[PDB]
Amino acid sequence: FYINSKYKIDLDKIMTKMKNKSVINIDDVDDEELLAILYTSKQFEKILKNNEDSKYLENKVFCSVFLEPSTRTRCSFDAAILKLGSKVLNITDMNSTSFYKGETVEDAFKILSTYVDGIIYRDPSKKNVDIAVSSSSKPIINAGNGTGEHPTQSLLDFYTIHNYFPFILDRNINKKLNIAFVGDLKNGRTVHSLSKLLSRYNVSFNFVSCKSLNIPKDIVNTITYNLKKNNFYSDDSIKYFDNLEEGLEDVHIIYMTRIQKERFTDVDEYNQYKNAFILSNKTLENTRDDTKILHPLPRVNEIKVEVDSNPKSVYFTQAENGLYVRMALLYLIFSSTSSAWSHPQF
Amino acid sequence: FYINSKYKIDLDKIMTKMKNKSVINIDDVDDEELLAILYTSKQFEKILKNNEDSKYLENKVFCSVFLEPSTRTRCSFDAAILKLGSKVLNITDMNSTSFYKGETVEDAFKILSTYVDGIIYRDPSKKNVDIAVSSSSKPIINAGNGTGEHPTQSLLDFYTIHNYFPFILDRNINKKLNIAFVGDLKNGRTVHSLSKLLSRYNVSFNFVSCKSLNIPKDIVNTITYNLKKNNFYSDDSIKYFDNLEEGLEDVHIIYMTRIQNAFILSNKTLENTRDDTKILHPLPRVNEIKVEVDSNPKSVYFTQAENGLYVRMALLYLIFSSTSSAWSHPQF
Amino acid sequence: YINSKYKIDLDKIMTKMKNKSVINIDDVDDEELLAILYTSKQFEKILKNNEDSKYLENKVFCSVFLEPSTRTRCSFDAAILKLGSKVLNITDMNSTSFYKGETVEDAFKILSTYVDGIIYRDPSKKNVDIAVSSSSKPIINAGNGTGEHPTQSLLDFYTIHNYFPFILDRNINKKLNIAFVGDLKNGRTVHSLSKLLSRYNVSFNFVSCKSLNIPKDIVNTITYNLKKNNFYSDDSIKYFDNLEEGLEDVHIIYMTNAFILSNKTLENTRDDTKILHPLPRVNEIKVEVDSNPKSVYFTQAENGLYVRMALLYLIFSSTSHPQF
Ligand SMILES: NCCCc1ccccc1
Ligand SMILES: NCCCc1ccccc1
Ligand SMILES: NCCCc1ccccc1
Ligand code: NA
Repeated sequence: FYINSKYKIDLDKIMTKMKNKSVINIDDVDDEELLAILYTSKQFEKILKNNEDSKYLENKVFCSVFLEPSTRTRCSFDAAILKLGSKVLNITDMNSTSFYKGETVEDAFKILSTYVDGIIYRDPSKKNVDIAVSSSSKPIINAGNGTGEHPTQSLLDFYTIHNYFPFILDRNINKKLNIAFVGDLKNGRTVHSLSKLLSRYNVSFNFVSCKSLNIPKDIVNTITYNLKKNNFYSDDSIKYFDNLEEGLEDVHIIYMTRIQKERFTDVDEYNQYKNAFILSNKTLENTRDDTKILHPLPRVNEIKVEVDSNPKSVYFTQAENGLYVRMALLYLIFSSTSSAWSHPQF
Repeated sequence: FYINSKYKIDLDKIMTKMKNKSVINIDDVDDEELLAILYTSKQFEKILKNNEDSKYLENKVFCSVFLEPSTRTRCSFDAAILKLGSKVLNITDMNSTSFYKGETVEDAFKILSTYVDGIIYRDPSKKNVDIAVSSSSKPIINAGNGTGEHPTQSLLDFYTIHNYFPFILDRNINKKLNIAFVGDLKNGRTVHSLSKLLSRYNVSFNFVSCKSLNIPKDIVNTITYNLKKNNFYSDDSIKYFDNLEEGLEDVHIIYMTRIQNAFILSNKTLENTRDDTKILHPLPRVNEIKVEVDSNPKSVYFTQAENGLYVRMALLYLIFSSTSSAWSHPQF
Repeated sequence: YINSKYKIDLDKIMTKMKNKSVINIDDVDDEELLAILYTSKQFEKILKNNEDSKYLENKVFCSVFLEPSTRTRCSFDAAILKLGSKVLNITDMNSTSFYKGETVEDAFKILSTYVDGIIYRDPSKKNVDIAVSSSSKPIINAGNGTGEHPTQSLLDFYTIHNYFPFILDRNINKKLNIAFVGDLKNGRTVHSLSKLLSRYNVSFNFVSCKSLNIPKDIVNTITYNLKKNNFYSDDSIKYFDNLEEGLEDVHIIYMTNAFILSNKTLENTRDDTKILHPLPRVNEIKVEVDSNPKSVYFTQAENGLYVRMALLYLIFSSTSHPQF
């Protein structure tokens, strides 16, 4: 097994280590696990795009527990399970209060855990996902909590970037990736998580925002510590801009965030913020020719429909890639055992 | 090697044309396709009634999107998918506003379309289903919208009628089917759709209604155009009545509707009908049909609802099958 | 096919259980209870050894839950899916909004044409019986407001039989002593289990604050059933208002404030005592007990998987049996 046809992947060895691992945080994924996820993820991409058998995990039964509406993420996990050939029982359209009708998180996960092979859990509370992990006799995949932990979003963001700039794996001092994060860097937690993971590689960061909504010093410290550990830190590593014109020069990746209306003092600030950072074909004319545009979605006005037609636009391929990356993670974690002949290979 | 009464079906040829067809409107189904749906539909009826292997479409993953409560139709589509051996992901008990959460229908179907092989979509908005079809990289089956497009209801209504009156396929000047539509002909959109399909054959129509609630001239014109194309139109093709005793004489089919005291079906009302008369109702009923009639052999509305399973299985098989061989098709 | 001592004709018992509807624990006779316990154990051992569990593929069920009972719903879904079958779900609706002015008769006459069987939970007693008379397919009652909950009763019994297998023997010399603690008036899981336990050689301690004691209705049924098997005595049914007396010489404690279970309260019970609770608990059992080896309430919940798989297998199969 090979990735970038350069890095050799012992999926037997890496699956033995990943067996029944719970994935709460992007920090629960090390270098060799990230390689295994990217290789396996690509095999699912190529098998599904060629209309081939995808049933690499058949005999499993999951429970999906979504205690807030996040239909896109929920359907993405259901599709991955179902396309792998396994089965799922769904708990949706409930919250914390209505689902845990008094009963403790501990008791609830101790019970449900005896019914199934694993649990997909989305809950705005960060408390609950950690209680779930300590009470469950089965692996949990965090599909998102209010600490901004969303490992599969982070994983799928990375897979998308690696697809166009495979050198980001190399940790080569001469092959640096430059990325701009645009919009609400304070509340865009998908930025926080992806930044942390990108930070493990040779990466420079443009943080494009309007003071009130800047990246937290929290995440800048983590980025800095991680670049220093790999001797990729310089005074050029992290740059700050309040405008696209400067923000978007010499970056391989533009990652747009949600600018939600509920986040300003009024609709005054909002429309003066939205339309400031709105992405046009005009805004993109002075970017690199190889620039790729990511957005975790849903996009509202952040990106005008005209950009969907620009070849540098890949946000929908990004969403699509979530299927392959969730299939890969499930296969690696829940596969009963490993022989080499069993593994997805196109 | 595939026949419906006496007409030979090239199911291979018809499936090549139907592959990844989106079915929004009854008019998306032509003669050859309607025959394929009726043959396939009958095969599933006979396979399920004899407790036989049903799994003619495994390996497929669907999304069902119901943005209004339509539990019976939803369960019917889920049962068809599951009994064919495929799998489905459900989005229900949400509305337009609460599901799209401000995001565009275009974006939503462009994404969901990448997760699955096909989408079942029910939405009161007619706008949304057509946007979904233009934005989706996969086939859509309309499970109902507020334009009164409901192709599988129309298809299942037709399968039920053909089951008792197979001559409706013959387009024989001497073998005419007479049907009475009773109740709210203005708002009963299942009448509108079925009329349009029946209209392609040798059929006479009794439209039995209130005053405020008669069939719209829109539908009468479509019936007339379609009868004229096959030279089955006469001044006796379309008749109007305000009462059952006249409404229900010499009609092979009675099709009752949701009439939200004068258009109530009794055993008494049915004494003046033909012996071979069959009674349809898309359901749910309230008082339009008295529980008495559920015991009358002419009553087939529950077999009709049952037939929804076989017809939705047939349509999913014909659209989503990833096949090459005649031998692989249901042939029990 | 044996339970060590009793030989089971699973072929013969499945022929009689085929397409049986299960509403009430009284719909299950001796032979059927044996088949459910044998089959239940086979699925326990197959799942604990990570073996193929797909003994009922090719079926499609509908699950209709018209009140929140998420644990019970998920338990049934897991059983169906682990058997290899499929299910279509109707949940997070109630009676009013589900039967949108349409009759239960029409609803079940239609839905029953779409699927091989129906799991139905509804607080109304009326509705489950209408559903059974109007359905062309078998119904499993997952709970109604008459306190009929056969699979809870079945799973309670399997749990007890697991530690005290002699409860099957109807041996005058091998008696099981059980204490039911808490709200015996409203705890309908007590009523149903009492009725089933009553068919065997069992003595009952009813521990409550009087206002909430077991209804005379249930005591009469316990007495009729003990008399039919000549296990009734003046010691068959005792009443207490306190644990220290309540919990002496009882093989089973079944929990449903002086009725709160501590490690302290458990010190003067038998060494073989096992603690059941249908769950969810609040304070009736302190988290400290969850660490006591007598504590088996979570194994009990777990056993609901094996027992619902067994019941679905026995009713909907068309037959090679689960073994080993
Ligand atoms: N909150 C928006 C949900 C719409 C959607 C569902 C599944 C996939 C893509 C979009
Ligand atoms: N709100 C009406 C639901 C009744 C019904 C459910 C499923 C199938 C047939 C009828
Ligand atoms: N009383 C809250 C229900 C929580 C639960 C869900 C599924 C399985 C077990 C418990
Ligand atoms: Na499902």
